[PDB]
Amino acid sequence: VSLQMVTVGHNIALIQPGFSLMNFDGQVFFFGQKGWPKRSCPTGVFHFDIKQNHLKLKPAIFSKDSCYLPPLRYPATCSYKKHQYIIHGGKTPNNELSDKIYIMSVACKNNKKVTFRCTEKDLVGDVPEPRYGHSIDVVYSRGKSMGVLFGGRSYMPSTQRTTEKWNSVADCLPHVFLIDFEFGCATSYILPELQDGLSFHVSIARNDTVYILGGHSLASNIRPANLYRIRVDLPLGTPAVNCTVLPGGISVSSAILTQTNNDEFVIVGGYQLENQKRMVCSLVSLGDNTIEISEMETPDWTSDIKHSKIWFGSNMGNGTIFLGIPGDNKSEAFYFYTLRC
Amino acid sequence: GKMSSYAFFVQTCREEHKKKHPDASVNFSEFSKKCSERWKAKEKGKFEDMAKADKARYEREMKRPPSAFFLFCSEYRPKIKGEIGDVAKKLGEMWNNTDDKQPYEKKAAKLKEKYEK
Amino acid sequence: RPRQHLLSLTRRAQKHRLRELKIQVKEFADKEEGGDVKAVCLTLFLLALRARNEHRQADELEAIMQGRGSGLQPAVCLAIRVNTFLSCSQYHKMYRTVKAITGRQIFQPLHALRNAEKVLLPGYHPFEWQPPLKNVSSRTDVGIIDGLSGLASSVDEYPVDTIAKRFRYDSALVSALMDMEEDILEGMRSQDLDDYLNGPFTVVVKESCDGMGDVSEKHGSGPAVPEKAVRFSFTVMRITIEHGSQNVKVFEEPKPNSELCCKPLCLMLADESDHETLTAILSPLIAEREAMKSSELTLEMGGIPRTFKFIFRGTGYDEKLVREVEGLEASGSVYICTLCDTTRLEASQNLVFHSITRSHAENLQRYEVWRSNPYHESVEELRDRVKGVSAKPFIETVPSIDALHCDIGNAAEFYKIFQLEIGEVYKHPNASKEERKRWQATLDKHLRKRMNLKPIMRMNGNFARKLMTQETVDAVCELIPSEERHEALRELMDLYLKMKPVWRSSCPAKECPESLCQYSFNSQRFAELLSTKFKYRYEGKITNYFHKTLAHVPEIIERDGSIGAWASEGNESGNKLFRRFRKMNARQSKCYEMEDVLKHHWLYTSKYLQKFMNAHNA
DNA sequence: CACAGTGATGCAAATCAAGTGTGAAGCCAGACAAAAACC
DNA sequence: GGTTTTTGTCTGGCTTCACACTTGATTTGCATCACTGTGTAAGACAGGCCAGAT
DNA sequence: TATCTGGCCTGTCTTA
Ligand SMILES: [K+]
Ligand SMILES: [Mn+2]
Ligand SMILES: [Mn+2]
Ligand SMILES: [Zn+2]
Repeated sequence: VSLQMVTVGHNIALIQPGFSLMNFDGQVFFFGQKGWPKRSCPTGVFHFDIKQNHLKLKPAIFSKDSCYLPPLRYPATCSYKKHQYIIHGGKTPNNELSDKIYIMSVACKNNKKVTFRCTEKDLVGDVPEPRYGHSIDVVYSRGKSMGVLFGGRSYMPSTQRTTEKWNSVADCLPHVFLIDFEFGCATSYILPELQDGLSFHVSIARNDTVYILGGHSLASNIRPANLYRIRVDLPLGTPAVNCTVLPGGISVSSAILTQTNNDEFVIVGGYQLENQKRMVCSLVSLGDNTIEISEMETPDWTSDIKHSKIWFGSNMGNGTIFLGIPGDNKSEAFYFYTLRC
Repeated sequence: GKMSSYAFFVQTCREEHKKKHPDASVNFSEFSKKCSERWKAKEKGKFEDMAKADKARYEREMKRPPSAFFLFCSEYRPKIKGEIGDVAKKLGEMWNNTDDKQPYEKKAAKLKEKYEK
Repeated sequence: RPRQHLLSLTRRAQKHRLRELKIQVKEFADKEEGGDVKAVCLTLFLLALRARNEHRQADELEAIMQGRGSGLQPAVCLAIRVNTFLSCSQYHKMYRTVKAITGRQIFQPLHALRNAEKVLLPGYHPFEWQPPLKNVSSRTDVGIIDGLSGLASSVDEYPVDTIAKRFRYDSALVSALMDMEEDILEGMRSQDLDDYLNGPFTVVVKESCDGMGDVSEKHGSGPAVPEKAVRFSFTVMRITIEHGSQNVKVFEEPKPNSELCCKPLCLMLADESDHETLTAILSPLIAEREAMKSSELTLEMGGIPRTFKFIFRGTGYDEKLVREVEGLEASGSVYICTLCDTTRLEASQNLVFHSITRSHAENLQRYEVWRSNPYHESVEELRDRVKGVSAKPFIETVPSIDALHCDIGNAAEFYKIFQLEIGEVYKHPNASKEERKRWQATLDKHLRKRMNLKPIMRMNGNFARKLMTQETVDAVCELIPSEERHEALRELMDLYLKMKPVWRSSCPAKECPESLCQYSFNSQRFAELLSTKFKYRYEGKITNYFHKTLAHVPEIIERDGSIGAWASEGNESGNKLFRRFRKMNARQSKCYEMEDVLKHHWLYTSKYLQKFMNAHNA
């Protein structure tokens, strides 16, 4: 794993904590700009390409049939297999939480310029309340597709919310949500194994299972060292969800996850304590029925990273992470790195 | 003070007058007249020598309504009189030895709003 | 032994020198005055004094024979502190030094003034809302509240880089009303109404918001805050009571743009341009305000419960901030008005005939139209359709014009015309940057010689006030050869000076009725002058504020009665108090600077405290 | 080893307020006499 | 020394005033905290570069 | 031909 400094172009200011990257055929794109989209780029979506350690963010345009989604910080993002991306929840530039869900798909790719389609998916049934810091993944069981959504945060409900603590947040109820994109319905499952609320965890999806790693529980204020397996069964009848705790779980909140090879992923970054960043890195090996978490060699972090209080980033996709730490202030607000694997 | 010869003269004359006339209150403006006529060479020498002894003496000389405790002690004052610094000592001891002071404090609680307004 | 001076001697000694005149005085008193030696000497002395123009001693001796004690009530000391700008730390020096020389405690010590403050600050008087306010607490002892309003700050969240303190909107209003009680009573009286009358009052409130730059950051531990502030203030503008089928102007603010009545409500160290933190902090304030639109505040004034309804007018916003909080594009855009859907090119061709169409309500619709794109349109077409409204508003402002910034922007334009009239651009179209630099230097030197104006970097209220005169046009004509264009400038400035009083005065109807009457006529000729004798600058373009000034001034004036009093200039003047109070009236530390300034800025706006300073002028 | 603040806090020191009768200080009266500065 | 002005003393009783202790509650005095601003543009010096002088 | 000084430029260093 080799760490590399990155330079940025004139619109470096867009990149903020809570931003997202999406991968379409090796070309990376960027979403969640700081502030509302400006006339320089009305969609808020950018072609995000790093060439020789210099990152240029270039505007991308939408299709005629597209929604113009607001920039969203900390949404639940997911990849769907014909390739498309799911965005659920998140905060808007106005600090509102969106209950909507958007679908990002490549509409056209003429002369290496990409037009996107942003379509809003309506959702009925037990729709999850508006949230951020939560996971969403797609499972496959018996030739069927189903979306799973767990954890996160929201503001108090309208009955108890008061202006004096207007911004107070609380963990969502830890109900697993099955969400069928084909029909637009959502089903909520309460499980005994999932007692506490959890946000800023990592989610790994293989076949009919999703593993839940780390996270932070607001009420307890603990970063539990637990791992949860969630298996979903898709028979001809109503699906069933079974959860199992599996010891040997990492303790990390806000970690970033990338896929190095099929069935192996790396987990880097995030926090072990409010004041203690997680400098170690973990390797996950998946078995059809087993999950393996292994300590790996820590990277050659620079002294900036080591002493920074905060860092943030997302996965670029080709087993390479894009990292950010708060920089000097008069210069540019953030210092960016790329860590490859 | 230090006393002149004439002043010793006047003091001795006042002593004489008091011993001769016990039930008698002297007038000041007439007594200074008669003493001044008596003073106006041998009689005076006794007083003259007395004055220097007094000079030696000079040399030697150089070397809002009230607290509930207030409502309680005002009433208990008559019984102690029957029995100031001493009265207050007794009042404080008995008040300290005493639900006992709840009524005096309720009266003070009524009076506190009246002071405020 | 030369006679000493009579004042040096001992009592016994002065007795012997005056025993001759003493007996002579006891006669006069028994013969002429009933043997009152006291009262005959008291009067002889007092009269001796005023004989020597020494009235002060005599007047003091009088007060000490009357024996009345001299001492200021704490609230009156507070007013002298708050209004003369003394710090507690300085006022304590004054107090202490007076009490040590006089021997009397004229001024009160600080703990009492600090208690006197309690009445004048939010959270002291009790009130209630019928119906109860939605999403607001009903506690009434809420004073200074943390401005982040429980904003999540754990290291996983979005990074919190501001410090902010505020008052709860209602709790604040209540405190303002109770500050105004005496002025509300006496305002009924002079209207021949019943003091105790309690009907449905109506409080019109001016809302103002601005950013500051160049707010230095303190050393010390804390958030690494930005070097900018934001202020939300309100001014109580008028209160009318409904008595019959008539609305009676019980109160109207005499000085609507004074720092003295712009009341502080929210101070934050943050950048207005940082939308994420701006909405985070102000959204709780807008919620409280939304709630008060649908309730009536019952509150106890002078014994008798009164009811107040509230109308909120957000007008102390510069165009930059308006556009920011109402989802509109930035001022560069083709969509140049925040009051209409006109385009920059359109405003250049028509100039005058446009009506007010945008509104906080309309904008909210159009964002949703933007976001959803219901006619599956292209982005050009989509933007055309929503007329530039491509972000979600979050603050309701009146569609108006701010006079201060209007006055500024206009003068700044004239300053440019002056330059381009010096270079004869009306005749020679192209000119090097170097050639234009000297046009500005020429005009700059001359404004100094003829008008005593030094050059300034960015345009000024007073500079504008002084540049936009006809005397200045005289100055500028000395630099332009063609008197055909002296005539054009002179007219353009005449029209402007006919127009300006309409949108700057408090009551144009009363104060320049003929200027108000002719506005549609004068603004047409101005527009036509720009379109003919000033083609070189105004063909195909016009400035945001020329448009606002030429197209929307009369409509606004009939909707509202004034423009000049809803202007931001009162709040901008408040910024000046911010800088001073942060230096010289606050604990000098990152976790106290905001609240100390918030509180002490509120006192400085208290009419009750201000009244004590007009007591000389009974 | 710069230095005079910047306001709120909170703990220590002062003040208050009542009961009544002690002594101490200053004072008055006429007359004369110490001291202490000036020819 | 003679002379002139400051300070007394002698006495009985007149007034005014501080003091005398205690108790609980107010009201003042005072030190404490971590941080403020006033210190603020241009000249000296070296080293590379290349066209016109030696 | 084969050097060669002087301006010219940039860039750091010292105090404000
Ligand atoms: K002013
Ligand atoms: Mn502004
Ligand atoms: Mn401003
Ligand atoms: Zn317009």
